[PDB]
Amino acid sequence: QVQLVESGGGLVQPGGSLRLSCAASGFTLDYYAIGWFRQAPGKEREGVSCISSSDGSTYYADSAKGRFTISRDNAKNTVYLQMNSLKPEDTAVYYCATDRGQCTYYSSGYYRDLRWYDYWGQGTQVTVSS
Amino acid sequence: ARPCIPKSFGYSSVVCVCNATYCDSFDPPTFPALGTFSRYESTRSGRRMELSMGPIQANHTGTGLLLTLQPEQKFQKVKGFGGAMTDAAALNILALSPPAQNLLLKSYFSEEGIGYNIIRVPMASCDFSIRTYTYADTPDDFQLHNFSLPEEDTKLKIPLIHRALQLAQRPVSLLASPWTSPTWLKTNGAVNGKGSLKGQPGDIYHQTWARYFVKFLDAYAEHKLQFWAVTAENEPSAGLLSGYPFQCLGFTPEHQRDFIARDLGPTLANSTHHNVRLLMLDDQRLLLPHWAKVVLTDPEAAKYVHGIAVHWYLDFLAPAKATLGETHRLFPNTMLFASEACVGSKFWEQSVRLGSWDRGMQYSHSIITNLLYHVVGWTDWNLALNPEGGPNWVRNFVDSPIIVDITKDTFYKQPMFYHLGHFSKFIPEGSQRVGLVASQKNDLDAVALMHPDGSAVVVVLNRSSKDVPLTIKDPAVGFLETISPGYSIHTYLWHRQ
Ligand SMILES: *[C@@H]1O[C@H](CO)[C@@H](O[C@@H]2O[C@H](CO)[C@@H](O)[C@H](O)[C@H]2NC(C)=O)[C@H](O)[C@H]1NC(C)=O
Ligand SMILES: *[C@@H]1O[C@H](CO)[C@@H](O)[C@H](O)[C@H]1NC(C)=O
Ligand SMILES: [Mg+2]
Ligand SMILES: [Mg+2]
Repeated sequence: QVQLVESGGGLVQPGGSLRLSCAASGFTLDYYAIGWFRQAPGKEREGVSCISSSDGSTYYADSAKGRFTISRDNAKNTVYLQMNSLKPEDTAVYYCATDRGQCTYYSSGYYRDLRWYDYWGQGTQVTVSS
Repeated sequence: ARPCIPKSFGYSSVVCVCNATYCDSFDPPTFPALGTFSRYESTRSGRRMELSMGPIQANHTGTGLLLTLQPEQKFQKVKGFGGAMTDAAALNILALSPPAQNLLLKSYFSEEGIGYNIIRVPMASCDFSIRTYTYADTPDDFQLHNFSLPEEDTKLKIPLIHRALQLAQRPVSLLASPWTSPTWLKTNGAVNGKGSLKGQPGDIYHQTWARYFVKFLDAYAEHKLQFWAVTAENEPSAGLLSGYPFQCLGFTPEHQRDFIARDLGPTLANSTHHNVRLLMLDDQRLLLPHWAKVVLTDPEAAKYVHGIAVHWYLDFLAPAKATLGETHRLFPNTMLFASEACVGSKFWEQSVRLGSWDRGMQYSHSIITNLLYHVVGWTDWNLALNPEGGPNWVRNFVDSPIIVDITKDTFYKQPMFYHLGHFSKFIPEGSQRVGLVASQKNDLDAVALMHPDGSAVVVVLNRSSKDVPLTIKDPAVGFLETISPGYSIHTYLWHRQ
C-alpha cells in the first residue's frame, strides 16, 4: 500500500514562508524518487521540485529555483518543501508523487513528462493573498 | 515469445535474423515464486537468452566453487544502459521497411526486447555521418541568431528518439555530446585536424561555444525532447593530435577545467536548462585519475560537474583499478559513467564480424569490469550499422550489435546484442551493486546487484572453454546449484522475500 499525504498548506501573505511535508508510507525513501508538483487554477499541473533516491540530487522548476528547497528526513520517511518569498502567483494545490525513474519530469527524454509518476497524493491548498 | 532464427557467417557463433514479419522477442517479464530462481542463458553454441527455472536448495555440501552474496555490502546505484542515435544509426534503421523498423526499436527499448534506457545523441556531425555540418555554420554569428537544426535532427534523429520513448519499458535518459564547434570558432578553421577554440576561456569564442549548448537544448525542447546530461566534449584529447581525421575539438585538462569554470558551467546554470547535468572527460580511462584531479580539485569547475564520462575502445581487456578504482576513491561522490564503447580493429583486419562470440565476450567482460569499479552505466556506440560498419564519411568503420542489410529488408542481432542484454534487460535504473565473494580463485567474471524491489540479479560470464560447476549462496533463501558452461553467459534472478 503506497500512500502519500501532503500537509502544511494554508494562507500566507506575499513575501511569507511555508514548509510543506509529504509523509510516505508503504515504501522507504531510498526506493522512490519523490516530486512536488502544483496546479494553479486555470493552468496544467507543473513540476515544482523533485529529489532523486539514487544520489539525493535535487531538481527545480525555474520559478522554484533559489526560493524553494526540497529535503528529506530519512528517519521519518518524509519529504519537505520549504517555500520562501511566496507570491500570489504561487497560489495552487500542491501534490507530491512517487517517480518510477529519477526525477523524470526534468530528466527523462520527453519534455515535462508526467507519465512515470505512478502514485499521487490528494494535495494541499496553498493560498498567497494580502 | 519468438525464438532466434540463427545464421552463420564464418565466425564461431551465429547472428539472429529479423525482418519485417519476424523478430525474436520475449514475453512480458514474470518473476517466479520465492524459493525458485530464473536463469537466462546464451552460449557460443547458439542459445540466445533462453529461460529456465529451478529450485533454491536449503543446503549445499560439495566443494567446488561457491559464490556468496553479501547483500549488506552496498556499492553504486545504476543509472542505465543504452546506445547512440548517430546519423549512421538513423539512416540504417530508416532503411528498413516500417514494420522492420519497429521490430528493431522494440528489440532495444521495449520489455519484448532488452530494455535500454539511455540514448546518446551527437550534437551535429561526427565520423558516423555522411555530411559535414554544425548547427551554426554561418560565420561570425557570435549571438547564434542563425543556429538551427537540419533535417538530420528534425526528420531522422528526433522522430526516431520519440518512437523509442513511446516503445520504452522504462524512463529513458538522453545524453548529448558535441564533436566539433563551427569552424569559425576554431584555431585551424576546419572540423578536423589539430585545433581548439580560439582564444581562451571567458572570451567571445568560449562564451559563444557555451551558448551553443543552450541553443541546442532550446531547439530539442521545441521538439519535446529534454536531456538528462551533456558532456563537455567528445574525446577532447583527439583534437590535440596532428592530422586527426574527423570532427574534433581539442582540450587539455586545464583547458577543459577553465572552459567549465568560466563559460559552460555558468552559462548552463544561468539558463532554463540549469537541471541538465554536466559530465567531464568523455574519453578513454588512461586519462584518469589525472584529468579528474585537474578539473575537480578546482572548486570553481567542480561545483558545476556532476560526473565523469569514460570511453571504452581498444582497451576492453585492460585493467581498471588504477583508473576507475582510484578515481572513485579520490572523488567518491562524483559518478563514473561509461558513455561510449565499440569494438575497433587493426587497419588490415575486418570491421564487422557477423556472429563473433569473442566480440560479445568483450562487451560483457567490459560491463562487469565497469560495474565492479563503481561505474553507474554503460553506453554502446552506434545502435545499428550496415555490413561494412558504416556509413562513415572517413571510412572509420566499426562493429555494432545490430547490422542492417537494406537489400534484404533484414537486420542481424550480433552476440554483442545479447551480451549487453544480459545486463540491460535485468538491471533497471536504481539497482545497487552488492558484494559477491568467491570461495576459491576462478576464471569466471561475475557481478551481483539488488533490484530496487529487493530481488537479486547475478550475471556470470565464462570466457573459458571449460564448464564450471558453481553454487550461489544467498543467506536469505539458500543455495542456487548450477553449472556455467564454457563460452556462456548467464543471468540469474530470484526473489529474496
Ligand atoms: C522473415 O523471417 C521468417 C523467419 O525466418 C520467415 O518465415 C519462415 O519462412 C520459412 C520459409 O517460408 C518457413 O519455412 C518458416 O516456417 C517461416 N517461419 C515462420 C515463423 O513463419 C519469413 O519468410 C521471412 N520473410 C521474408 C520476406 O523473407
Ligand atoms: C542570469 O544571471 C543574471 C545576472 O546575474 C540574472 O539577472 C538573471 O536573473 C539570471 N537568469 C537565470 C535564468 O538564472
Ligand atoms: Mg579485465
Ligand atoms: Mg569514439
